Amino acid sequence: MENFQKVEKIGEGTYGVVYKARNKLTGEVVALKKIRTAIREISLLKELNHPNIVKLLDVIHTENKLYLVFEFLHQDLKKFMDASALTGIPLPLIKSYLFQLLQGLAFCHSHRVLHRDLKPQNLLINTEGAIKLADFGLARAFGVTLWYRAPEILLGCKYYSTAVDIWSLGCIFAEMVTRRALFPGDSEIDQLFRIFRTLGTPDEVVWPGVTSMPDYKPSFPKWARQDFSKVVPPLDEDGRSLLSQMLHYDPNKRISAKAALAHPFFQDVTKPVPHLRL
Ligand SMILES: CCn1cnc2c(Nc3cccc(Cl)c3)nc(N[C@@H]3CCCC[C@@H]3N)nc21
Repeated sequence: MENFQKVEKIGEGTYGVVYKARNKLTGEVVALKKIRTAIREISLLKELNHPNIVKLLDVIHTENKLYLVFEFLHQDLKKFMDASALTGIPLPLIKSYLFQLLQGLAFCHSHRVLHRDLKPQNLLINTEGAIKLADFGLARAFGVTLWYRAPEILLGCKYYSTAVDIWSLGCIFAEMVTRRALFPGDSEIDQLFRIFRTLGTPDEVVWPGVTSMPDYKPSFPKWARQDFSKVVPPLDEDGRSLLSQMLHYDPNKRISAKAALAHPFFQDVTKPVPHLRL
């Protein structure tokens, strides 16, 4: 830690406190995360290299405490969404952000790395219009907002697939468009029933095997499904189609990141500049 200076606290991440730090030998400004089997597997994440993934620079194990050194970005998507809530993020920028996030997820999924806990606070942005995913692979290597959790997680499935990340990103997409969280649960059951009240209570027809899930209860409220045009207005039918595919209940059938990239919603994608106030 004497290898850094002006070490300054940004705030709480998922696994510990994130600091902004300046490296001694290089003058590099980095993000240093102090975390409250895992060493080798986190170390392997130093090999991931993609424009839409926050680079993991170094892993430091000292005094039985783990420090992860990452590339530094200046803002998260939560802050940007809050700053933009008056006016809304323009559609072309939502589109660009979604496209980029999908490309990051396509890459990680193709290397068998899941996120498992995507949320606007782990999506980081810069002045050039890039958005990047922070924390891939940490949940598996290591072994609180529920708002983005997939229904198979809430129903107690033990085996996690890449579909959980698509669900979370769909929730984020909806939130960028409406300005409000899609399923802001206050408890695990409230999270599940908010999903249920919007998308309808799942059944064997739309989700084979759901009623044998660990936490499934045959006494679960039987709500009808609502229309997407009620859920994410005034999003156009391309965007509503893609979101419907990202929020399919059956994880085997939820759209993949690769397939989502091909959706007609992205035919006119561009890369706008955000106006960031730093
Ligand atoms: C470890 C990867 N990593 C790289 N750059 C960051 C980073 N930059 C940042 C700097 C100023 C304001 C904001 Cl909003 C974010 N912030 C976080 N995490 C924060 C945890 C506290 C709340 C804000 C952020 N979510 N991690 C970063």
